[PDB]
Amino acid sequence: ICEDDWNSGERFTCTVTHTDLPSPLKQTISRPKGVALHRPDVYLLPPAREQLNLR
Amino acid sequence: VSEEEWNTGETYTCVVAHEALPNRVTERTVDKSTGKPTLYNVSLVMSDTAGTCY
Ligand SMILES: *[C@@H]1O[C@H](CO)[C@@H](O)[C@H](O)[C@H]1NC(C)=O
Ligand SMILES: *[C@@H]1O[C@H](CO)[C@@H](O)[C@H](O)[C@H]1NC(C)=O
Repeated sequence: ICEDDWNSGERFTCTVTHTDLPSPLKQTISRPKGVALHRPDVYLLPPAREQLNLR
Repeated sequence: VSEEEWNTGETYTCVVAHEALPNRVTERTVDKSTGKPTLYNVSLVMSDTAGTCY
């Protein structure tokens, strides 16, 4: 399925019908909209000169 | 002293003796290594390696 469709929160559930438990069980998978979206600020710090000096 | 003897690296000391001395005797020495130098190739290296000497 599309990434964006899942991001919309389709809440897929794999319906399972079993003899011991007549009632089908639902297990939703979706993205909670409450969580914010802040872009990472990725920083790449080179090796400390104290590492290179030790060589 | 001989000219060629001084040319090689043989050091001398002119130990003098004076009353007004702590040890009562003063020793001072020289050699060609102590003479006037000509060349000075100071390397004066500059390195980020700071803590360790050399
Ligand atoms: C000093 O001069 C000599 C030539 O007389 C040279 O071979 C040497 O590299 C010089 N020292 C330096 C550049 O540190
Ligand atoms: C300085 O000059 C001499 C040449 O008499 C040379 O052998 C020596 O390597 C030089 N110093 C350095 C740090 O290279």
